[PDB]
Parts: sequence; C-alpha cells; structure tokens
Amino acid sequence: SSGSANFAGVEYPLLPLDQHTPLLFQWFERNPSRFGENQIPIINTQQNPYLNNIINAAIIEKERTIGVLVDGNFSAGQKKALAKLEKQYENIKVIYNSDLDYSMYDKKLSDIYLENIAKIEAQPANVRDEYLLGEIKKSLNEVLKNNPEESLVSSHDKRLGHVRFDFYRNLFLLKGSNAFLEAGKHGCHHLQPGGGCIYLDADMLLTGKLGTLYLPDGIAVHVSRKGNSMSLENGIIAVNRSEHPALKKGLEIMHSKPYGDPYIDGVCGGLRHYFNCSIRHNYEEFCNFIEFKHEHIFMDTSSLTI
Repeated sequence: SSGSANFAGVEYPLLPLDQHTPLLFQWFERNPSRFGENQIPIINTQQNPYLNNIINAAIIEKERTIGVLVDGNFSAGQKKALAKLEKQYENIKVIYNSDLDYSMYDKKLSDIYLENIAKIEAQPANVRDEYLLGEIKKSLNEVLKNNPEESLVSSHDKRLGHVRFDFYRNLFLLKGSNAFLEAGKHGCHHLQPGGGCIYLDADMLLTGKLGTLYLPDGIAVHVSRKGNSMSLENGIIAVNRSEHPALKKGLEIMHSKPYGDPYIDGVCGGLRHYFNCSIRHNYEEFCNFIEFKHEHIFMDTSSLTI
C-alpha cells in the first residue's frame, strides 16, 4: 500500500514517520562543574561539537520539534543557559529526565531474582546454569541486606556511564511523543499523543531534512560498520508510535532476565525477538533489513586519522 520489506519469509509493511515526528538528543552530564556556571552544560569542542550538531539539526528541521533529554546536577546559571537555548530556537525543547515518571516501566529486583531462582530450580541438574543460580541468589541476598525495594529504575539510577543513558533512552522512546506532553513543553507543532520519536546520537550531523521515513513496522535502528564488521546499535532509534512492540519486547526481556542490559537486551534483544532474528537466522540479513538509512545523516569525522 505504501511499501513492503521482507525478513525470515515474513512481509513487513513500511509504515510512515511523518515530517513532524520529533527528534531526540540525550545529554546526561556526570560533572557539570567542568562547564562555566553560565554556559550550556553540553560538550562543544572541535573533537565533540555536540551542541553545534544539535543546533544544526534544529536549523535544518525548522518545523520539527527537537528534544534534548538532559540529566545531572546543573547550577542555576547552567539551567538558565538551557532555558535561553529553548528561546533562541523555538523548536528546541529541553526535557529534564527527573521531570518524567518511569514507574509504569519499573519492576522490583527481588521479583526478577525469585522468578529466575524458581525457573532454574525447576530445570533438571544436567541442564542447570549452576554458576548463574549462585550469582542470582548472591544478588538477591545483597538486595535483601542493603535495599529490599531496589528496582530496575533505582538500580540503573546508581550505575555510571552508558548503561544508565541507554536505560532511560529506551523508556523515553516507549513514551514517544507523549514524553514532550508529559514534560509540559508548549508549542509542539503537530505533536500527537501516541506519536513516535527519532533518537539521534549527538556526534551525528544532520545535513538535510529527513522528510517522511518508511520503516518496517515503523522501526529502524543504526547499524555501525567497523572494519569489515557490522553491529546493531542504539546510536539511532526511530519509532513511528509510542509503546512500539519491539521496544516493549526489549522491556519484557529486562523484566525476565537477571542482568538485562538496556542495549544488548532492551534494543538488540527486543528487535531480534520481535522480527524472529533467531540464532539460526542471518544476523547480516537482519542488519540490512532493520538498518536506518538516510542520505542527510552524516557519521562523525573527528574520530578518524590516517
């Protein structure tokens, strides 16, 4: 009707993401004091021109809502500089991660561990992952001794680096367009409840308008190529609707797997399970099928050398 894509002998209609689908960037800052007290607390060096890349995307995509999901202990002057950025660029909306409610996606760690202890103990002795069982029982024991109410959100809230960025990235994309409405962003043009979202890594340069994308069941992700290898990546995630069943599958894996990774399980696991890229299927074929491709998305050049 408007396109079709094939993977593992199943046809998937290309669903449109209209030119109003918001863009999303993420900046979670551990050390905001490294920036001036009156500076936008986003990295903007010639090695990492992230603030420039966000602005350049907002300049190109005039009609489209541009989200910047931020977190960290920003000074009063750094929040005013972020407030001023939303004024210089009408389509830029700064969303503080602390202003969103993720409790509907949460689960208690004690519930996950008990489920898995019961699942593993039902198995016969000749198939039981005896190392994993001991580790889970150990993880449960530390929860009951230190923080018996610890959940996926509270535990991920304490982690450092990418694992906490990746965790909230998945949950924001499950909210989709609703997240801008929940955060009380005014003047979001054509932004609909139940609407999708397009996450972009800040090291990527938009050089032209995306227009309308056509993606298999309304989802696609970045596929990175390094040397002669390719890999599913979370550097780009495009969904045409809130609560996309492939990301919902990724969350269900987080709710059942004892040490679920937001990237490996929440995105790669969710996608693979959803489209039946089983272990007996061609990973390379799935990458070509699910890959987000657009002529106006440019890979970071600053990385490169001889």
